[PDB]
Amino acid sequence: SLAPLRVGILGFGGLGQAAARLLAPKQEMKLVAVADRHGYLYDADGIDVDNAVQAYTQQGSVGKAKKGQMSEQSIEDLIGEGEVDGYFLALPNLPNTFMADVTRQFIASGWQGVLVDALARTSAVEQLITLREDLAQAGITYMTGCGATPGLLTAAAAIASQSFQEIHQVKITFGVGIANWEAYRATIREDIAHMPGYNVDKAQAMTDAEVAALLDQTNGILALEDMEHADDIMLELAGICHRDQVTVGGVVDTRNPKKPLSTHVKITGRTFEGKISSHTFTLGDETSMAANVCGPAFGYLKAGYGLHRQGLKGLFTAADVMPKFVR
Amino acid sequence: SLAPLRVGILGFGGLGQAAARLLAPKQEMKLVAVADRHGYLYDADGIDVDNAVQAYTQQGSVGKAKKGQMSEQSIEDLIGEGEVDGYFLALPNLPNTFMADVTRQFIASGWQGVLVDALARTSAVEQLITLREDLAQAGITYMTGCGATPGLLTAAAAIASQSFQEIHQVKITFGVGIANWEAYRATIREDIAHMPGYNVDKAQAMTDAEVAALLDQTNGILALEDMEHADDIMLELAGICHRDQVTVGGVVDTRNPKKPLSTHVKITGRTFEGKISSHTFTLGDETSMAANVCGPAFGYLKAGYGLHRQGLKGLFTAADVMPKFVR
Ligand SMILES: NC(=O)c1ccc[n+]([C@@H]2O[C@H](COP(=O)([O-])OP(=O)(O)OC[C@H]3O[C@@H](n4cnc5c(N)ncnc54)[C@H](O)[C@@H]3O)[C@@H](O)[C@H]2O)c1
Ligand SMILES: NC(=O)c1ccc[n+]([C@@H]2O[C@H](COP(=O)([O-])OP(=O)(O)OC[C@H]3O[C@@H](n4cnc5c(N)ncnc54)[C@H](O)[C@@H]3O)[C@@H](O)[C@H]2O)c1
Ligand SMILES: C[C@@H](N)[C@H](CCCCCC(=O)O)CC(=O)O
Ligand SMILES: C[C@@H](N)[C@H](CCCCCC(=O)O)CC(=O)O
Repeated sequence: SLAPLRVGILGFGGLGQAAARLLAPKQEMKLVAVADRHGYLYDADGIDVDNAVQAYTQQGSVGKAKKGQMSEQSIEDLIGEGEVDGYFLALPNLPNTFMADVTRQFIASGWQGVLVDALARTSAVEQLITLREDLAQAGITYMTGCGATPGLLTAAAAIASQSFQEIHQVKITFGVGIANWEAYRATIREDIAHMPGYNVDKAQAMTDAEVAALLDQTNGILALEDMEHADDIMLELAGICHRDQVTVGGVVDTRNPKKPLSTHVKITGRTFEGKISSHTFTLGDETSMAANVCGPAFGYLKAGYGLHRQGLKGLFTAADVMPKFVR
Repeated sequence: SLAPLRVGILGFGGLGQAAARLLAPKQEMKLVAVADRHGYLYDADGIDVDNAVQAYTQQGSVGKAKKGQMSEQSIEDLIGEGEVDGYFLALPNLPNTFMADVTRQFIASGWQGVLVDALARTSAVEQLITLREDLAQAGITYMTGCGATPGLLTAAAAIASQSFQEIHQVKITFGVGIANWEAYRATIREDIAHMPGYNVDKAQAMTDAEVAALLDQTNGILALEDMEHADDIMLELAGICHRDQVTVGGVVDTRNPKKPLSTHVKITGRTFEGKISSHTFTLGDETSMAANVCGPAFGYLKAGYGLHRQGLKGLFTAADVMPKFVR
């Protein structure tokens, strides 16, 4: 509260906006920086969040806000100008290489500090693994898969694993309730890509009408099984189990602000007594996706600052570190 | 497996013996050292666990084993002789000052490395807090409350808290099934002290007959509510909630190797959207107390080594650190 972390959000959609509302009441963390595709907003006194959302929703960028600046290289521009201790990357991974590219920008920028993502795909995370040395060398502490899943649920699994001699499966079943699907376009596009008939490239090309059409077949309900989720590699990287033992599935109701099922992770293992058993970590039906994603993200930004401060640089997952409650 | 942690166990009761069985199949960790009240056993090739248990059970000390040495200052002696990277303190906290005293021994010993306890009482932990600077200065990384509760459940709570703006309660309800109460004498004596009619001093003085008599009133079933559990201060120390928001209760069936209820922690908070909700982390009914205690203990020894290695010394709780799966 005397020396507060100055933090930025890149991307101002469902997650970016929700991140900004979540940081509003904090005293240890101050939102100084937001960027979207076409513009950015910096204010070392703290972002008027209501104004940044008004600007974004009605004029299509935060660059159109009281303090905003338009730019077709918003993040590139914001990096040089902004005195910022850590950024949350609330961005799409469209294409599957985009997060890595922005991270490359940050590496080349010379900039030092903490980065956090809520990256979902094993493949997207592997691209970030590509950069783990570069990351260390540029003096960046990078916290990857630090949302809900990956993130909170992965970390719960890493903690639960401690009871066992060998891990057998980590099963994630998530439920999401959103009032309409446009609230989290990329989240829902990235979901449709996981589906049987589809991929990343197809999902990207699809029109808002084609998405509503698909959704309409099932009354707004995406059932997703064995999705390509980075929970798998993070748990492997922590040496808890092989990625093949990690399985991620769920149900998105896109016409319903209420969760269609209780999000839970089941951790199955054999104890040193040769008994086989399962721990269950279940989320409260009234913890929203945004809460379950952005809450851990900033806890991981803080833990990441902890690590940065004792000169720890490189790539950490939600599985590797205890996030620190942000006040 | 090339460079394995050499670890010791102080105390060879229910937990100490179970610790030794748990470390048997590990390749990253080698049991080199065990101490009980009257003797100790060192063997830098690894303890024959079956022999140490035979010696203890039938001749009353591990000092009576193939390699053993009798001593009425077993731990004092074992410290000087033993090349050991980390110790698990499987000891009673009778009297409520005993853990602190042994820790003082370790401080005065000059010895460097990692210590772990499964300490249960807020008061016992406060005594260890007394020593946090001494601990740092002697070059010891000390992991306190790193069993089941405190420990695993506390850590699960710290992770679950991340979804929330404010924490309202952490409620722990534990179930324990043991075939007879003498398996974990001090555990059960420490329990009876928490009870309404009793205290530490009374519990200590009580005879094995007086304990069986008490237990016999309720057919071997201790119901315990609002116990003085260090979960409370650890969560406060991690700045997640005030100790008064943390509440620990449970049921020990002392005539039943099956859990009388499913151990769980409920974490209640308000999200940034002003919604109030609860996460639940439940343990599998076939994870034993020993598994749920010793598994996290050694995960925390390893994490503690991690911290020691980057020159981090002092007092950490299960709430402050991600334990590392031991292989
Ligand atoms: N880990 C988890 O638990 C978790 C959960 C949900 C979503 N996610 C992921 O989080 C990401 C964000 O999803 P969302 O629903 O907030 O997305 P969204 O489509 O609602 O918003 C994307 C935002 O990115 C902005 N942006 C900023 N700079 C950009 C640039 N240079 N190019 C393109 N867009 C730019 C856009 O303007 C837009 O505001 C997705 O990839 C999603 O899969 C992770
Ligand atoms: N954190 C948790 O989840 C958790 C759970 C269960 C028990 N515990 C705690 O763990 C502790 C161990 O309980 P237990 O059931 O293994 O105890 P126990 O009574 O079965 O064994 C105690 C052992 O301490 C040994 N010991 C070694 N050196 C000693 C010395 N100098 N003085 C006295 N005894 C000495 C005794 O010889 C004996 O082997 C208790 O304090 C208990 O409350 C914690
Ligand atoms: C966007 C959804 N399809 C997933 C939701 C994970 C968060 C939900 C957990 C909860 O709040 O219960 C996350 C993802 O897919 O990356
Ligand atoms: C000994 C008992 N009275 C408690 C049991 C905590 C571990 C049980 C959790 C479980 O395995 O379900 C621990 C304690 O009291 O310190």
